[PDB]
Amino acid sequence: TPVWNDNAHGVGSVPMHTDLELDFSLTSSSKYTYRRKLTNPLEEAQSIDLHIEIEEQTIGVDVHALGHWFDGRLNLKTSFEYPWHTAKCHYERDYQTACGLYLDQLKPVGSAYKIITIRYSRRVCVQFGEENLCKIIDMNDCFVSRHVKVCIIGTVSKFSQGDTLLFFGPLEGGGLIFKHWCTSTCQFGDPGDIMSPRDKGFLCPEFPGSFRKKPICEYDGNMVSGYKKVMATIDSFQSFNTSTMHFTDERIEWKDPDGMLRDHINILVTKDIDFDNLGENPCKIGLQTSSIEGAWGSGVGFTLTCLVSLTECPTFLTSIKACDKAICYGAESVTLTRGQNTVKVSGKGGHSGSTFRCCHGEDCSQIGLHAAAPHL
Amino acid sequence: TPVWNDNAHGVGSVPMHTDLELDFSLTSSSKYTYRRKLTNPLEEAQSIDLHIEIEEQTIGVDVHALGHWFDGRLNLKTSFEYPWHTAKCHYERDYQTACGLYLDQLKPVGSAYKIITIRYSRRVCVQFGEENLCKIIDMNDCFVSRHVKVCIIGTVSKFSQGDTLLFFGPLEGGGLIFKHWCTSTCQFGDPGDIMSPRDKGFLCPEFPGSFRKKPICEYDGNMVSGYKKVMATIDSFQSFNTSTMHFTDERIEWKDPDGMLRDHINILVTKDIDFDNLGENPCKIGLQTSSIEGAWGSGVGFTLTCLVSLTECPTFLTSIKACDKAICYGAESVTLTRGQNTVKVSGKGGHSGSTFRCCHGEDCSQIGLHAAAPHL
Amino acid sequence: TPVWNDNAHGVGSVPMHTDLELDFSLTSSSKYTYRRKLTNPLEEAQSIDLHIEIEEQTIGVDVHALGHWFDGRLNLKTSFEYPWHTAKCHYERDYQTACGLYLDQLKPVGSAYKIITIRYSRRVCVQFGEENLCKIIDMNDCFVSRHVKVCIIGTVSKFSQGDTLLFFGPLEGGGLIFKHWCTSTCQFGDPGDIMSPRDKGFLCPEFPGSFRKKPICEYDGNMVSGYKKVMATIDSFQSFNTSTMHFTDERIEWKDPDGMLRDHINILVTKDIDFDNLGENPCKIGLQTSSIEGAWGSGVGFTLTCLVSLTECPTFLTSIKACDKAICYGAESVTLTRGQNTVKVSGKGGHSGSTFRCCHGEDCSQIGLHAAAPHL
Ligand SMILES: *[C@@H]1O[C@H](CO[C@H]2O[C@@H](C)[C@@H](O)[C@@H](O)[C@@H]2O)[C@@H](O[C@@H]2O[C@H](CO)[C@@H](O)[C@H](O)[C@H]2NC(C)=O)[C@H](O)[C@H]1NC(C)=O
Ligand SMILES: *[C@@H]1O[C@H](CO[C@H]2O[C@@H](C)[C@@H](O)[C@@H](O)[C@@H]2O)[C@@H](O[C@@H]2O[C@H](CO)[C@@H](O)[C@H](O)[C@H]2NC(C)=O)[C@H](O)[C@H]1NC(C)=O
Ligand SMILES: *[C@@H]1O[C@H](CO[C@H]2O[C@@H](C)[C@@H](O)[C@@H](O)[C@@H]2O)[C@@H](O[C@@H]2O[C@H](CO)[C@@H](O)[C@H](O)[C@H]2NC(C)=O)[C@H](O)[C@H]1NC(C)=O
Ligand SMILES: [K+]
Ligand SMILES: [K+]
Ligand SMILES: [K+]
Ligand code: NA
Repeated sequence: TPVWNDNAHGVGSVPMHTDLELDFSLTSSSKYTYRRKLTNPLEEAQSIDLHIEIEEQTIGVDVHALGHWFDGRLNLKTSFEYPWHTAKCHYERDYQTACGLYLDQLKPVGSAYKIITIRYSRRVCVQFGEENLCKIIDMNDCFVSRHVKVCIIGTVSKFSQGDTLLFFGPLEGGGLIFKHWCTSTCQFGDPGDIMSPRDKGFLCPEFPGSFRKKPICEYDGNMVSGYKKVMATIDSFQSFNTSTMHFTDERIEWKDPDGMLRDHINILVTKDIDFDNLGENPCKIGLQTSSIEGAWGSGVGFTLTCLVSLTECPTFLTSIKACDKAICYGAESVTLTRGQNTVKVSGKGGHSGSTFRCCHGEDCSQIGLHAAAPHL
Repeated sequence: TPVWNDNAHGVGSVPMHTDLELDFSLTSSSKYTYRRKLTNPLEEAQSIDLHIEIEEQTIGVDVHALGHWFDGRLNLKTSFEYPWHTAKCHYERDYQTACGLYLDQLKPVGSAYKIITIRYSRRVCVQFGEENLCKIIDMNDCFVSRHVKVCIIGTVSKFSQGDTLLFFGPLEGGGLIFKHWCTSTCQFGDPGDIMSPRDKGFLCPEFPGSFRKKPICEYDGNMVSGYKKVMATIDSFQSFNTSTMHFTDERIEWKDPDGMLRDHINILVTKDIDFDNLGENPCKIGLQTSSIEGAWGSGVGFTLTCLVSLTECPTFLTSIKACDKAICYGAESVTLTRGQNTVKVSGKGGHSGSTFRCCHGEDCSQIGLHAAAPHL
Repeated sequence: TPVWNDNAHGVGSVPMHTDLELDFSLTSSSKYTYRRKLTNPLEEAQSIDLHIEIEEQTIGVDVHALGHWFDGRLNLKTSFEYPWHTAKCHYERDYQTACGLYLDQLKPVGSAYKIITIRYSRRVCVQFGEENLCKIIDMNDCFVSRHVKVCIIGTVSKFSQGDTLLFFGPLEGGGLIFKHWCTSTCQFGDPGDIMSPRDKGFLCPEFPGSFRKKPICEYDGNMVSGYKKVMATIDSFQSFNTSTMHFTDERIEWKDPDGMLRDHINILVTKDIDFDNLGENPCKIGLQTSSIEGAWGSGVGFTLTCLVSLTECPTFLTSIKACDKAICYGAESVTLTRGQNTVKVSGKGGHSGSTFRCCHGEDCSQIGLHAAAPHL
């Protein structure tokens, strides 16, 4: 007969038995503080200190680092080993008189990152009497305690999965969003045309045009680099700004200082009688990894297989997560049955050093597994 | 003086005269159950069974089926009727010595679908005493009854109108999202380059390169198929997973098992005094279709013209919908006047067998009209 | 010790001391009216007229006007000054016999606009007794008064920054959304291929193909205009409809009549004891501009530097905005310190005549500054 479920983050309340509601739209890039002494209706000399601190909205973006975009010049040469053979990016036609194209005057202009996942959050700290609790609350999730609920509801449409972020300088400060960075076909002149994915090695663009032998060679395709073409119409692209940036491997976090954006905050307080925590349950979970497949740094992602032991309940509807170092990369909602369970969790993100663990709530397995590299 | 309006789905309440509030963030891919006996404040022996069941979030996507994407090999031949003339996809230059390109070793690799409309919903069932009511509630809509309101608020940014969904296998399980599938220009090498829209008939890609007569012909454009180019950088594309998929003509429904996504649920209950239903009204509507124009399976859509009779009110602000088989494809907000009204409803989606009806609430006209086919 | 903050738009309430809550999902394209006489619990003969009017959702889009898209025919000519030299858009090869391509039969087919910023709002008017106040409330913001709070929460995903809107006719009524309008590379056949940014002057597309001398010239690249290619697959593109359109320089406002879209409205009323306004503060701000850099009509945007004087508080967490004529284009959240402050505000949008002012709340500096033109 029981059907325990902890996927509901929130409370049941009797509106007569609640003491304070705060409900407001908050600038995303602003913190908020509330301090009050809760006092009994003139009846008694017993007061409770309430102290709420909501931190500025943070964005966390799981990315694949694409390396550096380059500017360069396309050079045409006529011969009759090509004189230009040491150039990494080249194109040739033999007449049997050799025509060649090669890229030179290469210069890195920026660092590019492919967006895999976008998540917004606020750190929320609540002191109620001698209780003090801080939690990072995802947008569209809730902080739940015995006497205080804090829910954050919002929407942002600035970034999308698949977008490519370009940072030109030591770009704290800001960057550009590209919605059409070249992937499966890179032609000279495209955004993303000339890349170096790591220290060495260029991924060269295609040169779709034709040679002509005139004996002076000509090439009739585009001769302008993607960097120059983008700069020539730079106002066509969307900038964004950043503050207190934190790059880690395959992840970027920052606070967006765009003060036109807002989210909704609801705070409900009950002074005497505790809230009914809708996720309360007696079920106990043990976790370990079994296997993994797929890749980090990949829009396709990975799948972590977990062995999950349920005791103290016949069944338990919950979520098993793939996490490492308190960042979670995936979750699977599942009705567990008493005893052993096998649960597959699909995730995306992470880096070569990530060990993806099976987690429930704030509890994780003792070890995690490494996923494979992308773009092999 | 009256200005009746049923476009508000919700209730007016006196917060002193409400008995229970449930407010929580729910994993999108999870159901939720609440069961309680509502009992009078120790005053009386009269209790009310409350039973709420909220089903997992479902996505419904109106699509245009694009048929199958193919892999193939581009073959070059020299002649001096072309030997390769039976190939459906070809390109030739005459020297007067004929150079030809043709596609062969064709193989379907997946089924593609263009997104026209995305909508999320949850089925919500409420029993209050001997009252039992179930309704499919769209995200950002509300379940309204005399004693219980259930509102769902949320946002998802995974899919967008215009995206193309590719299913490789018998793909329940999952697929890929393409944001740049070729439409007005398909060149060999693009995602979507080689399509068969129906059983027979290829839509061939362009071959933008040039022939050279060397006498051996050469072609200096791209020789790698779109499938191979995409597979070579597959980690650049976004996967999604599915569960309990339901394909119908020009529509796909499933439950997304991504447990990182959440939505917000608010449940308000009044035990004694009924809620004020904000859409309550005495107005009565009769409906029939008059005409239609435009297309099913189309991002441009159709327009259904309805003849709508209003009685028992001088005016009535409401919505007239275009629906068939309990799926709605469009709605027009309108202030009707007593007597006959002509209302145009813009819609998108549906298939060749759809008969789009004029509807108000859960009431529809006796017949609907067929829209025209797209891509003629 | 004080930490004043007006970035919270909302109220603190005691749920026992609140008299009425309205909570509902409203058709976006519908207005809503509520009228009630608030009367004391049978105790007294003193009533309060409440009158709330919520107007239909409006979209406001800051854009860059791109001018007109054209259809045309690509003509091939052989010579042996080119006979076709007066054509603005042309391409030639000399054999030393001259081959030329030129565009002719040009006709404007529509007006194009690049989306820079999208914002939705509703005008909300509240009369409570002899108090009457109207305000334009942004989606995800709140109307706050002593006795009434109105919050709007919603999400829409129809338009995105970077999209290009095309209006074919005198297009009130509607238009098309393009997600891939050509920017840094325009080739003949692309959406956006042939543009005239202003009265005169074409921005000509590239012709990526090759000439051949056969002596009759041939050109082996695409010969079909972007307009014809898009029309041939028009159902692949997304239409939208409009009502009561208002074009101004670099801005379009309208009401979207799509009645499938909804947003959430919450109205809270307290009859006796005032709400605690969470943004209440004694701080006083003076403002003037100092300098500006960057551009109007640009996805990259501008930065307005403001000199902001704070008195009556040691510190004040607030937002400084860049606005003109009651439209705001940017905001910066900032903790001001007593005395003079320098605050940089990043913004986007506006036009050549805009004078961007430093603003706080509904108060603005006496003059604003002009930003520079885009696309120089
Ligand atoms: C969720 O989706 C993953 C992803 O794999 C799928 O990706 C789609 C884009 C499409 O290409 C489809 O053909 C492909 O299977 C599924 O994982 C995959 O499962 C297959 C079959 O067991 C394995 O051969 C793959 O190695 C495996 N890949 C990864 C990265 O795990 C997964 O089955 C599916 N369901 C769940 C519950 O995660
Ligand atoms: C809502 O928009 C439709 C769509 O038609 C418009 O589509 C735009 C993309 C653009 O191309 C514009 O030029 C075009 O009119 C409107 O319906 C169309 O109306 C015209 C004029 O009466 C008819 O000739 C078309 O056949 C008709 N098409 C369809 C599919 O109905 C419609 O008028 C507009 N308004 C409403 C209230 O629906
Ligand atoms: C917010 O971003 C703007 C935009 O400028 C940046 O745009 C990025 C897309 C990228 O190209 C980056 O290299 C570039 O700086 C910043 O304004 C710029 O600041 C620099 C340095 O002072 C000036 O040289 C520019 O003229 C200036 N441009 C504009 C339009 O103002 C700005 O510093 C940054 N921070 C804030 C708080 O606005
Ligand atoms: K080539
Ligand atoms: K060609
Ligand atoms: K060319
Ligand atoms: Na060529």
